[PDB]
Amino acid sequence: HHSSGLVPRGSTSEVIEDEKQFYSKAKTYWKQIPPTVDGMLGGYGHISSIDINSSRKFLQRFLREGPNKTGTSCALDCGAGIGRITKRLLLPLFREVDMVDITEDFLVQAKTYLGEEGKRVRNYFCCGLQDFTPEPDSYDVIWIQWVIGHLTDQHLAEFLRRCKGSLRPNGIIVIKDNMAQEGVILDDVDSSVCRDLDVVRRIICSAGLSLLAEERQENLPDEIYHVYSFALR
Amino acid sequence: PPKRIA
Repeated sequence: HHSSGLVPRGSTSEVIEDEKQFYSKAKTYWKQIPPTVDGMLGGYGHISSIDINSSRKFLQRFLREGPNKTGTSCALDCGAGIGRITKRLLLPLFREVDMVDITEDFLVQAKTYLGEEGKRVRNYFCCGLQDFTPEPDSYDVIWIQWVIGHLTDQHLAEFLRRCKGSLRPNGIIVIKDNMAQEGVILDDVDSSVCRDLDVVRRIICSAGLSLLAEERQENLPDEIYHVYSFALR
Repeated sequence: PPKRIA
């Protein structure tokens, strides 16, 4: 397996006019956001617990049931920010956690935010996912939440292929993100895209990942995009 | 983040 995740090019978010600017505008945006839960959730800090509760139920099925249970030794939090998910979802379930995020200021704050259980965070990687290669055979769970909209379609596919090579036996990748009502929608404030369900499933499956589970998040505020979770390997 | 339907 090519360790770079290379695949042939398929479809494109033609809503992304200039790829270099799509990435540089997002990096600039996050560099000035406050390193707080409110900053991570764009004013939706009030749904953080609801989000984490659903994620926990979703993941526990893979850790607790079946003949080929997913292990609990190590997880990778992709686009981790200050560690909201690492603190409340991953550290309680996995012995060690690695974090990767493009924003230096958030990795620095994460040391404070995570408190004492943060001593179980092994590595704080500062990298864009489009440039990041997780170590082979290292993670039981790779968690990718509210960040796939920051990658081009091609870089998303290649990143997931690199992730596949990083999973331990029985490991899974989880994507949890906003889904557009139709097509692909660019947010020019934070420089990210929202894609519809069919588009996302096609990116995953056409990248050669196997979709294991798919679940819509319930009980969210009426006014926001639907949020879905996918398990893949 | 989660966000408002534009």
